[PDB]
Amino acid sequence: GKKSSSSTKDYLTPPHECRLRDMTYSAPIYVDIEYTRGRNIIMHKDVEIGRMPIMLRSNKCILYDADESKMAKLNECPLDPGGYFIVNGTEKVILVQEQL
Amino acid sequence: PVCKNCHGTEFERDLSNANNDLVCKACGVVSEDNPIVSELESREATLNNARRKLRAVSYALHIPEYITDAAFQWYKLALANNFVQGRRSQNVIASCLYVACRKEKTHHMLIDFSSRLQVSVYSIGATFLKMVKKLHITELPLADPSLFIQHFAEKLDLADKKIKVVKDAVKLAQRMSKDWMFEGRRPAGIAGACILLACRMNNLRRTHTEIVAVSHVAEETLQQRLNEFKNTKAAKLSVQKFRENDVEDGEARPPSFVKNRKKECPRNLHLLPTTDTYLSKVSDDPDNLEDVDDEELNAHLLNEEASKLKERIWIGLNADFLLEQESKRLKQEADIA
Amino acid sequence: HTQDIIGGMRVDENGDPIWQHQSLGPDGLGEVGMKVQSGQIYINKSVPTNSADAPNPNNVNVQTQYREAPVIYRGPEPSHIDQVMMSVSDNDQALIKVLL
Amino acid sequence: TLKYICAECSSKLSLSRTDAVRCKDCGHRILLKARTKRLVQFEAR
Amino acid sequence: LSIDKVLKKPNRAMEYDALLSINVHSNNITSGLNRAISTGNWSLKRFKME
Amino acid sequence: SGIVPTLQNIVATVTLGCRLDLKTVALHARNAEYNPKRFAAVIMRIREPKTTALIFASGKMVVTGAKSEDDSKLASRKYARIIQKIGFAAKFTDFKIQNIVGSCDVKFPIRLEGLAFSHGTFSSYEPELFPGLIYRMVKPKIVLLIFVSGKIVLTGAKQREEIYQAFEAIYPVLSEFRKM
Amino acid sequence: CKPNFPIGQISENFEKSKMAKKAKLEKRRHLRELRMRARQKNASIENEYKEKVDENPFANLYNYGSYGRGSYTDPWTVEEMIKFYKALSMWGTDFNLISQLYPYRSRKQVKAKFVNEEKKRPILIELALRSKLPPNFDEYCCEIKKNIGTVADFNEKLIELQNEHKHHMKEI
DNA sequence: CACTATTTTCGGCTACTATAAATAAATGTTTTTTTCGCAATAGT
DNA sequence: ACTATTGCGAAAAAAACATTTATTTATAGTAGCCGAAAATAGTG
Ligand SMILES: [Zn+2]
Repeated sequence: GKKSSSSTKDYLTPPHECRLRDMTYSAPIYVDIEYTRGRNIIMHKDVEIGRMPIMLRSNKCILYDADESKMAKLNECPLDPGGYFIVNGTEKVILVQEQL
Repeated sequence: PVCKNCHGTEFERDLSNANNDLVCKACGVVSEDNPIVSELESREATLNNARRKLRAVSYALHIPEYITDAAFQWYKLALANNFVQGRRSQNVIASCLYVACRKEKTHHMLIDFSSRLQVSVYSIGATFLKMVKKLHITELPLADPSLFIQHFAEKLDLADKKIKVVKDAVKLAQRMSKDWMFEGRRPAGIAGACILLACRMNNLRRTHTEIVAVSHVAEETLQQRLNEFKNTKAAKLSVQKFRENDVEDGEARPPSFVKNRKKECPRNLHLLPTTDTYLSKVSDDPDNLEDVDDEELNAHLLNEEASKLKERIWIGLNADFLLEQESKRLKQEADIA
Repeated sequence: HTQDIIGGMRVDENGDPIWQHQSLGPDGLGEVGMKVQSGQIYINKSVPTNSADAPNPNNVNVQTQYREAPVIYRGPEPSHIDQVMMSVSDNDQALIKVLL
Repeated sequence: TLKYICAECSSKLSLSRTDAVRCKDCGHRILLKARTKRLVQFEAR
Repeated sequence: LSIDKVLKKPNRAMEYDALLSINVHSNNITSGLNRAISTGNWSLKRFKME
Repeated sequence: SGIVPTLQNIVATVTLGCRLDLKTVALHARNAEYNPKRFAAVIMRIREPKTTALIFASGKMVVTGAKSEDDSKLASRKYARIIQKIGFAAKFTDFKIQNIVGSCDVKFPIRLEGLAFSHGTFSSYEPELFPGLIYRMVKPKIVLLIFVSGKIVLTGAKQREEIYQAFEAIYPVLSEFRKM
Repeated sequence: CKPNFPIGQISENFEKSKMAKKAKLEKRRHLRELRMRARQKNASIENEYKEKVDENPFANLYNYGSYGRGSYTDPWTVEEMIKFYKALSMWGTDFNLISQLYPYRSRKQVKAKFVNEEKKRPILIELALRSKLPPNFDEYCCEIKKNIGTVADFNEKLIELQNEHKHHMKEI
């Protein structure tokens, strides 16, 4: 999600705006790393590696704890359950498996 | 294409009842029925290796695929035109895909290709002009700096009112386009200054260094630009105030002839000096050379007692012929054993 | 370096609309609010005929290469165009999505 | 005319062709075609 | 494998940095996840089950 | 205007029938400069006529630093006079000229991107690698470069006459779209 | 309101701009004192002993002036001029031995200083041609000042060392 | 209120690719291929 | 263990072939490092 410098929530695409452009509703992966450049060793913050597609109504999405006014501005249904991905357009969900 | 009765040239397909028969328009005879639908290796190994590498930097620079596949043909011909031999592998592909980036007129510069691989800009710039000259690419888009202003704002993380600061920046740049600076100057430089001037008037996000993380140009050569527009015309009008509504051209002063000044029928053929009269001045004696004699070049000669003295220091700075000697002596040893 | 163009409404006998072109609009995008029947192209899509030819680094004869490849509305019943939007994907690449 | 309108900027504008895909007054990049002025006909059953 | 190819060089052994080329492998965790979710078949290695 | 492009460097090579040894021409000279690890030949420099001499261990020799044309043949044969001290034949037969460079002044500021858009099929440039433009002219097979200051260096003449008809060719072609 | 540096509004996160810019001058400050001083499991242990530092993205920033040939030459002194003009007067023009005279100076910029003296003082180089004679006899001290470092007569001593070496081939 | 010290403020300078176009012996490497060695592996 | 059969691995090398060595014009353009000077602010 967020960086450590700005310490903001994030700036993120809306999910309904994402589902009309056939995009993957994702969130970036940030790590901090320490390594040996040379004569001195050096630690760097906020290295981006990739983008994590994250389910709706999770605490990392902007739909978490809305008041049908932000969600009015983000034109999502309040009665939607959530719990599904928006990879490249079509909305998919992982089923609950079982085994022995 | 030709009917059998009326020799009709146009054919219409009927999709109404899904027979999908093809009928000529004039007389109505069917043309067809029952449609039938469809339900070196080392040369290959080196391109499949190279297929990885031009795709490699496209992930880094956020290059969409229609540039990477378009530059693949430029590498395909330059391999065939014997351009790939001798040069380094990473240099011949980094010069390749920039040409496709220029045809798209993208925001990407050239200096970002040298960035990770830790060379100079004109290191891989040297192989670039050898590509366009040898492979005869005549047409090319100009390096338009107006693209760079729009891309700089996103990583500049400025205020939410970012559209007005670009619309003001481009009207500054269009006013500065009619001005007389960027003709031999740098497109990254002058586009690193006009967006610096527009953001100055509304916020203090100007810190002379945060834009250098974007534009990648020295803090002092952009300050030269901040002085350069001030002294031509109508800058003092808008130094302090004066909303961006004027339409003026002013005088024409490229800052090149001022320093030249501050320092200070066609032409007939039989008036310019010739060439073979200068060739025929002194005689062409092949072996003899005693017609250019003088007294200083005759005295241009060694010192006789310093012949041993000059070579003593010359052999005192010898370590090559020391190291060279056993290379010849091991050559004798390696020849026998 | 060739795009795809939306040229439309070829005309005949002092009028724009052919029987296939009463609902195709000025820009080649089907006009919002009117019905369509069998035939009656609603998005006109034109493709370059040099789809895989090698790039000759010149501009000598590029003026007439767009052959038509439209999408015909099939179906047995007349339907209406509700609205149409156009946008960009994650790469710089345009989209056309109409909802009948 | 009454050409392309934006989603939430909702600003009437006439895009010139093959030039941009975004709207003015906002960086939002989804825009709608407005309804024509042309008459249309219906029934009442 | 993208660093030891460089570390076997005499001249490029002092000034070399690693995370200048972190972005070349960055697009192998996005298109791996977005394929596994779009096409619902997860090909693993440690268990080898399909 | 009646301006003439002055000529700055004239280079020339001749053949030599005798093979050179680096010991006997460097260790008893005055401008002794030879680093075998750095450069495989001996240089020497004279204040008059301010030319520079360069040899080859195979025997051959090439001169540069000549301002005038007749002064090149003066300097090249004085370079042969030192080789007469050593027991070498030191002969010169063919005084070939292949490389004559000139500089000029025009003294009115021009645009260059205007002709780079019009005459772009045959001449072009890159701005961020080099400030000037690179001009091609295959009718005498001459290539050269222009600036934004007007002043145009006429580089690389294989023949001294070859540039003169090329010199006044481009200047009326350049003067168009004059600034105002 | 001149465009050069007024402090005038919010300027968010300006300190990382200020911290890196002020630290840049300290970077060249260590490189000045290096010049004047020249005038005069087990692998991880020393990796712990190395300097640990946090990276701020403004510090490592690169421009066109990066990763390129050349550096800033030390400007010449009048003390160097008298040892320059004396060897310039004895020999014709020999870059080789005078590079060793100035120990940390290289072959490249002493060639450029010959080019530097051409336009600057064009009359001193005309006397350099004309000065082909024994000068004011003070160079004999500078003759043996060249000969006091590693005192070994190379006309006679620097022969036997290859005679030692060429004997080794006849053994082997 | 006024000195003293300093942080700018401003060139000043010095370099430095370029460019072609020679000359040329290196002087690099590249691909392409071929050679040659060792370890890889498994059966002595 | 040790010797033999194997595949690759690394390196030659070949042929090419662009990349370096020293010239001279500048011209405008960066870019780095250095004072040169000048105002300004702490503090007497
Ligand atoms: Zn808008």
